[PDB]
Amino acid sequence: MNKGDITGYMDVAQVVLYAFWIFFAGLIIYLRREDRREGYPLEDAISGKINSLQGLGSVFSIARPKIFKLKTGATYAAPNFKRDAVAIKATRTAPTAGAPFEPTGNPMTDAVGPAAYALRDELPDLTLGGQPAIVPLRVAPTFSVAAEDTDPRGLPVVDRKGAVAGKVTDLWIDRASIAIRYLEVELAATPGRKVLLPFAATRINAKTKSKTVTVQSILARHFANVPTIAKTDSITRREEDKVMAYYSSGYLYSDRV
Amino acid sequence: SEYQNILTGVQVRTAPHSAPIAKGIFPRLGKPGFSYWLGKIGDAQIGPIYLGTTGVLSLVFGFFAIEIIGFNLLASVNWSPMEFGRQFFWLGLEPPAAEYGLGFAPLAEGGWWQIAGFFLTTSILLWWVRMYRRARALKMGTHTAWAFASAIFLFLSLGFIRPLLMGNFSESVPFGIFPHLEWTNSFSLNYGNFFYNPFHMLSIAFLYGSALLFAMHGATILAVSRLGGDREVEQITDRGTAAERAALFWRWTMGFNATMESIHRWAWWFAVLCTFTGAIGILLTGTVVDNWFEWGVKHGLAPAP
Amino acid sequence: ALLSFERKYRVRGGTLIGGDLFDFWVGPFYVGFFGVTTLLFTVLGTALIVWGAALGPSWTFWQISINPPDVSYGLAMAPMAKGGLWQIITFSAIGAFVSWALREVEICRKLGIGYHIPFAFGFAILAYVSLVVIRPVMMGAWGYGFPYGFMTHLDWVSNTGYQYANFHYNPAHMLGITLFFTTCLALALHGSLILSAANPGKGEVVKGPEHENTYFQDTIGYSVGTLGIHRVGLILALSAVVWSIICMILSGPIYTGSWPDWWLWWQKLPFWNH
Amino acid sequence: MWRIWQLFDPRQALVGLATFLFVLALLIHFILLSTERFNWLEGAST
Amino acid sequence: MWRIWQLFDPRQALVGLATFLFVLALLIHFILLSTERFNWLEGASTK
Amino acid sequence: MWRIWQLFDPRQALVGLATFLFVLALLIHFILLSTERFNWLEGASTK
Amino acid sequence: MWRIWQLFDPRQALVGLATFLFVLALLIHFILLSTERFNWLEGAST
Amino acid sequence: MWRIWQLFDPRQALVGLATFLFVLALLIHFILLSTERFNWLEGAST
Amino acid sequence: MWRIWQLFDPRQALVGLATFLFVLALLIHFILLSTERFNWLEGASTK
Amino acid sequence: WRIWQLFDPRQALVGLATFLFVLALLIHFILLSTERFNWLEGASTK
Amino acid sequence: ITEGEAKEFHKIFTSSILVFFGVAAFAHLLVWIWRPWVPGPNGY
Amino acid sequence: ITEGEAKEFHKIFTSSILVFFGVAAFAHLLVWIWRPWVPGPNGY
Amino acid sequence: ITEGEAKEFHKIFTSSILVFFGVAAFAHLLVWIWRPWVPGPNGY
Amino acid sequence: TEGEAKEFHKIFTSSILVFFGVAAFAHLLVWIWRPWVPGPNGY
Amino acid sequence: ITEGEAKEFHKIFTSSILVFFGVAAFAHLLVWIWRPWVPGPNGY
Ligand SMILES: CCCCCCCCCCCCCC(=O)OC[C@H](COP(=O)(O)OCC(O)COP(=O)(O)OC[C@@H](COC(=O)CCCCCCCCCCCCC)OC(=O)CCCCCCCCCCCCC)OC(=O)CCCCCCCCCCCCC
Ligand code: 07D
Ligand code: 07D
Ligand code: 07D
Ligand SMILES: CC[C@H]1c2cc3[nH]c4c(c3C)C(=O)[C@H](C(=O)OC)c4c3nc(cc4[nH]c(cc(n2)[C@@H]1C)c(C(C)=O)c4C)[C@@H](C)[C@@H]3CCC(=O)OC/C=C(\C)CCC[C@H](C)CCC[C@H](C)CCCC(C)C
Ligand SMILES: CC[C@H]1c2cc3[nH]c4c(c3C)C(=O)[C@H](C(=O)OC)c4c3nc(cc4[nH]c(cc(n2)[C@@H]1C)c(C(C)=O)c4C)[C@@H](C)[C@@H]3CCC(=O)OC/C=C(\C)CCC[C@H](C)CCC[C@H](C)CCCC(C)C
Ligand SMILES: COC1=C(OC)C(=O)C(C/C=C(\C)CC/C=C(\C)CC/C=C(\C)CC/C=C(\C)CC/C=C(\C)CC/C=C(\C)CC/C=C(\C)CC/C=C(\C)CC/C=C(\C)CCC=C(C)C)=C(C)C1=O
Ligand SMILES: COC1=C(OC)C(=O)C(C/C=C(\C)CC/C=C(\C)CC/C=C(\C)CC/C=C(\C)CC/C=C(\C)CC/C=C(\C)CC/C=C(\C)CC/C=C(\C)CC/C=C(\C)CCC=C(C)C)=C(C)C1=O
Ligand SMILES: CCCCCCCC/C=C/CCCCCCCC(=O)O[C@H](COC(=O)CCCCCCCCCCCCCCC)COP(=O)(O)OC[C@@H](O)CO
Ligand SMILES: COC(C)(C)C/C=C/C(C)=C/C=C/C(C)=C/C=C/C(C)=C/C=C\C=C(C)\C=C\C=C(C)\C=C\C=C(C)\C=C\CC(C)(C)OC
Ligand SMILES: [Cl-]
Ligand SMILES: [Fe+3]
Repeated sequence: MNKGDITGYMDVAQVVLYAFWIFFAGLIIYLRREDRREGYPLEDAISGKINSLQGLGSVFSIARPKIFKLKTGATYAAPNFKRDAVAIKATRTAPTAGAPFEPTGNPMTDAVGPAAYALRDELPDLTLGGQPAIVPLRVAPTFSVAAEDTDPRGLPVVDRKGAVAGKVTDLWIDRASIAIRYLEVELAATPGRKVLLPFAATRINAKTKSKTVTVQSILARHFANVPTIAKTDSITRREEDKVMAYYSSGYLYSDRV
Repeated sequence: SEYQNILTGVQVRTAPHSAPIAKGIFPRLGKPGFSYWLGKIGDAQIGPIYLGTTGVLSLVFGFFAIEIIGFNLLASVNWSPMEFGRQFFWLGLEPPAAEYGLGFAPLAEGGWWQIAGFFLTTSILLWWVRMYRRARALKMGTHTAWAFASAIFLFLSLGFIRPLLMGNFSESVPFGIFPHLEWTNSFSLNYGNFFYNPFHMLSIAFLYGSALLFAMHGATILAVSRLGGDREVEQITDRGTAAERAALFWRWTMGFNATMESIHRWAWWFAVLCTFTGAIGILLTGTVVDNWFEWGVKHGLAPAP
Repeated sequence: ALLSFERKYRVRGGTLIGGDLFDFWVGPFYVGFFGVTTLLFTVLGTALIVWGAALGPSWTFWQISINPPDVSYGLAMAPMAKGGLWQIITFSAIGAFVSWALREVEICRKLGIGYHIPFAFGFAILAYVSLVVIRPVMMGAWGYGFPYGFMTHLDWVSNTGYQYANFHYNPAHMLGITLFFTTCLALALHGSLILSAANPGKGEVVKGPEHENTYFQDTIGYSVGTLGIHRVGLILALSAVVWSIICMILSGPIYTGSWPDWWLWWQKLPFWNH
Repeated sequence: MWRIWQLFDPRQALVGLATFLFVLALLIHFILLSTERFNWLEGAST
Repeated sequence: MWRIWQLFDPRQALVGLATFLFVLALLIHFILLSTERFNWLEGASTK
Repeated sequence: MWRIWQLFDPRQALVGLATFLFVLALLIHFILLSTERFNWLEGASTK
Repeated sequence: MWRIWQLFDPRQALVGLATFLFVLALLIHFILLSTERFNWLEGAST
Repeated sequence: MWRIWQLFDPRQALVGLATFLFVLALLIHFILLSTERFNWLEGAST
Repeated sequence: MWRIWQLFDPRQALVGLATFLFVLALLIHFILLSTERFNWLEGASTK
Repeated sequence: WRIWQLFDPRQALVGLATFLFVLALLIHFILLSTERFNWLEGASTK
Repeated sequence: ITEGEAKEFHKIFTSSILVFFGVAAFAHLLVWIWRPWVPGPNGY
Repeated sequence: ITEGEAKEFHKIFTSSILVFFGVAAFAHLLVWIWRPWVPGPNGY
Repeated sequence: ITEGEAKEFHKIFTSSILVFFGVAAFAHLLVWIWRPWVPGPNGY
Repeated sequence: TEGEAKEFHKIFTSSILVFFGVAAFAHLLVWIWRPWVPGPNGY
Repeated sequence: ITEGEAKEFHKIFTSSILVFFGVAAFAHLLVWIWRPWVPGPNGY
């Protein structure tokens, strides 16, 4: 029956469906442009020169830089076209572009693989009030652990093999998100040395009365090499990245190093 | 086992606070509370809520609609509380029959449904203005209101816009638990199996894709949560190793990746397109395609019967 | 080619099996041993699907359909032309999906991230395995599996639902639906909030966690926060799948009647069974 | 028995009691409206 | 038995007990209203 | 066996035990109401 | 020829090979059970 | 065999047993109620 | 043979074994109840 | 003698026990599906 | 709660529960007189 | 919990179970007199 | 787990499994006497 | 260590030989009951 | 894996594959005698 027809065979529902397919293809192009605001252009794996297999859609592939305005009055561009140095403290196992790298030295201190981090700003994340967000409870007297929970302070810090790394001496809290981000651990060896421990790299074990912070990521010997921070009461985004990357590398490297 | 970051073991407390907005006619209502179990999943603060003129309007219109429905349901069991509970899921308020067109039917013959539907519609559209204006008050983008507009477009298509195209309310949706399910069943059968409606197929693909994306994205951010990945807007404005490793996991897995910002555009568009393509599939049904299986046979979805 | 930050992460190690032999990349893709076995099962199963299309009556993509054996075969292996093809494709698909999950584990190991993604994908695999293995085994015939075809799997859904009079009345199916709708709602809200904070509008500075929490406190009186929403969004999607699996293990293996008639227990409760 | 007001806050007590009594009263009037004998608005005969 | 008030707070006990006994009583009256014999408001005969 | 109270908190134990025994009792009365023979409110004949 | 076992690790090879040979053997026995002539358990006449 | 209580926590043993044994007992009573011969409440003839 | 308890934890071994054996026992009793010959609750004749 | 120099003896036991149980369970269920070898139904060799 | 405070509450509780049971027992008696709820062999 | 306190609770608990089981046994006896629940060979 | 602990566990385990198999063996014997589970050529 | 693995081999080689022995006896009994290779006429 | 270990392995492996193929070849011969698997023009 003639109701929907546009031609002998063509009809409105079919036309509306192809109009959707045209829209959806255009949307995928838009979405893929947004996906390319970090990391692009692509580079040759060996030389690091800007190269990749590209069609004529290359001309629409990467968007003009959008500018984010930060409440400090600084800005961030995306794409910024900044890229990592071509040289790293590792070498390929075979000369082909697809080959993996082997670390030249200690990968955890050389910051390669899961020990690698981004060169974030040497600035702390800020509260809406402009104060640094992540600070020890020593400096945030209005914060407290909820009365229902175990306070980590004074607990021993223990690795997966049962060696004591130290004791918890402070909590670093995020004033903006209202959460514990790090524990500040005084080391058992070189007593008086303090290191940050990412709180999500821990759990509290309380099956036995002398409850303890267990750390699966790294062994007790690795705590002495945890990256240091420049200030005693604030931490930059770069220092956060450096510390968190170090512990994330433990699952691959801690039985090597 | 390492910490999987599914529940917050130790959670902190502080004085409740919130971002400033300009003074209105109504302050933020309620004393902020805290609950321990919400603090395990997420933030503990059962904070104050903003009212405002648009909030008053939406709740008043919506309350009247809910009362008109609820009173009609209880009247349909002759006010018995026992039969109300016994029959609750089966109770419904029905639209008018087709002979009334789009004019006001008698109250008992779907006039109450028309009033309830109008008041519910108005309340929802006022809630859209609320979702919009709360973003502008916070100097935030209006993305949430425009996502909500797609859900509303399906709701309006079901309840009013297709009736307007059909010239009567008889195939509009009844207010009732099993009744609106029965409407969904009968609508598919009357128009020749909704599986053959390609816009229902699209709507399903985006419904499945939404659960796919949230499973992928939720698992991704938790996988990088020991690297600070849950701090997404900070990662958007200063790319950390968490955003780098999230990108590389997907690139190495499937050959391509998003950014920390653009994955939220993929999320936004998939959920929007579920209801948008849904609404189009409803508006084409009976207006230009009377039997979707027969349309499918014409366009090669099935062999000729 | 590589992303501007990729090279420093492309280190050796993290493989579950096979050692160094497979530990390399083909363009953007990581290989590994489970990459190879992914390709093995993928090519086999795909070519067998195309073979089934060549055997069947049409090349119209929508109409192509590889069907399980007749229920009369029970759980025996059928002849290739009589449903055995569907059986080989099914177990090749299992091999492919399991290989894909284990390959993701190797990528997680290399990047030092948690295993949440392959774990979450394991619920997709379990849902597929429930429909093509567990349910038909408990029902005693491979012929209860869904056919591999663009429209014919939707026909199987239709036939299977109406076998129980009206599938909307399955209580686990109602809960599965609720969680799927809630997942799409939560995804719409989550995508919108991050974009509204990152894109406040021209002449406005990027907003942070306090604004993000304040928007949902102002609108709906609660905020789950930036970590909680990813926990919730994951749990919602996985729970929707779990209840979908339950709704199908109920329908046929356990409960065989009309789902509308199941609800009559409610009307018979003694405090209102007048 | 007056010591119950040392045990419980009168403000909470009266709000709870007023809510309870209203909902109970409304329930009973709805029950009666559903009967044949006691629906005063329909007024069936005895 | 007075030592049970060393085990339990009287404030909590009374609120819990009041809630329990009301719900129990409401359940029993609704059960009786579902019977032919004991629905006093409808008053079927004892044939 | 008084050493049970050195294993288990009597307060928690009594709350759990009372909750269990109520739910069990309530189940058994509802089971009997479902039978012909033991539904005392309907009172079928022992033919 | 033994240099192959320095190029391919015997731990990896024998696990992969045993897994491969089992799956292949299992496939072939199930194919034979699919047939009339070679289903030894049902044992139809020739 | 008392060493088993150094191996397993007695408090978990009792809570585990009580849970297991109740669920098992309740299962068996419901199984018997599903039979003509042993459903004592219906009391069919032998 | 006792060196197996150096290789495997006594605690997990007994728990895993008891779990395995109970599931296997339930499986066999339910299989027998599916048969006519061995369903002792139904008790069909050996015709 | 030497295969344990190539493979972890714990992994050998855990894998082999799981493999042998699943294989045994499969074969018993295969036999139950036959007429000739289902011992619990005990069809005649007609 | 002190020992004496417990003993004092127990006094008021004991009278209250006995009054509650006393009213309930009278209500059950009146209902039994109206229609008893234990059926004979012939039913009701 | 100290031994004397555990023994004090056990004394009252022991008394309570005896009352509870005593009342329940009396209830079951009356129900058995009304309608017994173990059927004979012909059933009920 | 020490050598002595392992050997002591092995002693208790060996006795327990032997008892468990002994009870099960008697259970199978009683079931076999009632209804054997190996059919003859003509079936059961 | 190799001697520690060598005494594992002693336990292995003995434990498989009883396992295969019990299985071989089970297969022999099943064959005596009902053989599982059909003749030309079938079973 | 040292050169003496690789030569040790190659000897054991080469014997093992020949034993595996030898058993398989005898199994195939037994099956062929029982029921051959190449049909004639008129089938089986
Ligand atoms: C053997 C088994 C094979 C199973 C089937 C597999 C299908 C997919 C093919 C997978 C293999 C592709 C390999 C490849 O392209 O490598 C390029 C790379 C050299 O490249 P390069 O130098 O590094 O430069 C590349 C770069 O410039 C390209 O730009 P960019 O980096 O921004 O993006 C990367 C691409 C990569 O894409 C892929 O690899 C495939 C993506 C997945 C396609 C899946 C299609 C089917 C699903 C439905 C589609 C739906 C489309 C709409 O990223 C993309 O293109 C991503 C596009 C994403 C669009 C998402 C849309 C979602 C919508 C969902 C549906 C909603 C419905 C309502 O190669 C080399 O280095 C040399 C060595 C390898 C040569 C490869 C030769 C060809 C292999 C073909 C394999 C056999 C295929 C049958
Ligand atoms: C339209 C202007 C211009 C034009 C010359 C051009 C033409 C073609 N492109 Mg393209 N494209 C252009 C621009 C551009 N392009 C892409 C991408 C991709 C990827 C994945 C996206 C996909 O799902 O596409 C969806 C469709 C979209 C985006 C529209 C262009 C493609 C069409 C109409 C071809 C569709 C027909 C097929 C038989 C299927 C092709 C294969 C797959 C999708 C796997 C995929 C392989 C692809 C295929 C092709 C083909 C076969 C052609 C032919 C026939 O000429 N294009 C995106 C990407 O990530 O690239 C790595 C992306 O960013 C981007 C940009 C900006
Ligand atoms: C026999 C049944 C038959 C069968 C063939 C089949 C089967 C399946 N289908 Mg379908 N369906 C059938 C019929 C049919 N199907 C749909 C729709 C869909 C979409 C909904 C998207 C959405 O988000 O909805 C949900 C969103 C809505 C409805 C819009 C947002 C809601 C709003 C604004 C309301 C706000 C609420 C308040 C303020 C509260 C007020 C209070 C009170 C009133 C008391 C979704 C993708 C989808 C999924 C599947 C699957 C997975 C299957 C499987 C596996 O079989 N189906 C709707 C539509 O869009 O159709 C194009 C629609 O109308 C319609 C019909 C009539
Ligand atoms: C007449 C039909 C009748 C009607 C009344 C009705 C209606 C509705 N229902 Mg329904 N339904 C009916 C029958 C019926 N219903 C379901 C199911 C559902 C679920 C589906 C999602 C899910 O399960 O995802 C389970 C997810 C799986 C199975 C995951 C599969 C994917 C995997 C492993 C990965 C695959 C990957 C590749 C192959 C790679 C390819 C290559 C490249 C991309 C390069 C969901 C909750 C649901 C929704 C609704 C709605 C919204 C409606 C509306 C609006 O009316 N229904 C199915 C299920 O539970 O399955 C476990 C099931 O089988 C079944 C039946 C037979
Ligand atoms: C993109 C598609 C998905 C989507 C998106 C979506 N939904 C949304 C949004 C978005 C982006 C919102 O912004 C909005 C929201 O607020 O989310 C938190 C909303 C929303 N989605 C909703 C529901 C919903 N969404 C659904 C689905 C979907 N939503 C899709 C999957 C579904 C279903 C069936 O799948 C439902 C049911 C709501 C929770 C919410 C919109 C709320 C709204 O409009 O409320 C209007 C007001 C009322 C109903 C009245 C309430 C009255 C009270 C009882 C008053 C009591 C107090 C008062 C003071 C008394 C006064 C008495 C006097 C007058 C006498
Ligand atoms: C469990 C929660 C949700 C979920 C999660 C999820 N899915 C995932 C992941 C996660 C977390 C991944 O990491 C993984 C991924 O890589 O995502 C990009 C994946 C994935 N989810 C996918 C799809 C998908 N997920 C779905 C659903 C869901 N996925 C759930 C809603 C659906 C539905 C409902 O329809 C689909 C189609 C893929 C994009 C991807 C897995 C890719 C993969 O396994 O690749 C290797 C295999 C191949 C390339 C092809 C193998 C081909 C086979 C040999 C034959 C298959 C034939 C088939 C049986 C029949 C087809 C006919 C149809 C018409 C029925
Ligand atoms: C924090 O925010 C996050 C981001 O980041 C910042 C993200 O990005 C994402 C990710 C999300 C998005 C980017 C959004 C878009 C995604 C979706 C909408 C989801 C749906 C996805 C798709 C539609 C894409 C589907 C594509 C898939 C599954 C990939 C298909 C590809 C293959 C099967 C090939 C795999 C390759 C392998 C195994 C190895 C390499 C091989 C080849 C390149 C080709 C074949 C091989 C050869 C040519 C040679 C080698 C072959 C061998 C050795 C074998 C030979 C033998 C044979 C038999 C073949 C998320 C979640 C996120 O939260
Ligand atoms: C960057 O990070 C971000 C955050 O932080 C900064 C965030 O915070 C959020 C925001 C997200 C959340 C706060 C939580 C999201 C969680 C979910 C979607 C899953 C669970 C569901 C909800 C929390 C409900 C969502 C809806 C809400 C809160 C209502 C919004 C509307 C109003 C307040 C006004 C109108 C509606 C009202 C008054 C009530 C609506 C009804 C319900 C909520 C359901 C009530 C239940 C029933 C009717 C019963 C149904 C069931 C029945 C009958 C049978 C079973 C019985 C039961 C009792 C269930 C996001 C997205 C985010 O990106
Ligand atoms: C001219 C004379 C010859 C001399 C030159 C010869 C040599 C050069 C040839 C190169 C072409 C082949 C490589 C193709 C990949 C090259 C890279 C690529 O993506 O190209 C696009 C086509 O991709 C692709 O089709 C990739 C396709 C991959 C998947 C193919 C599957 C085929 C099999 C299943 C089919 C049925 C499925 C079922 C259908 C229902 C086209 O560009 P386009 O700008 O958009 O790129 C996006 C980018 O530019 C954005 O930055
Ligand atoms: C007071 O105490 C309480 C709250 C307990 C009272 C009781 C309340 C209860 C129990 C309420 C129960 C409500 C239920 C069970 C509701 C179920 C609702 C469902 C499932 C609804 C599902 C879908 C409905 C849809 C999509 C309907 C849409 C209708 C629309 C959009 C209609 C619009 C109509 C218009 C605009 C009419 C225009 C015509 C005019 C009025 C202009 O001229 C006639
Ligand atoms: Cl956890
Ligand atoms: Fe996010």
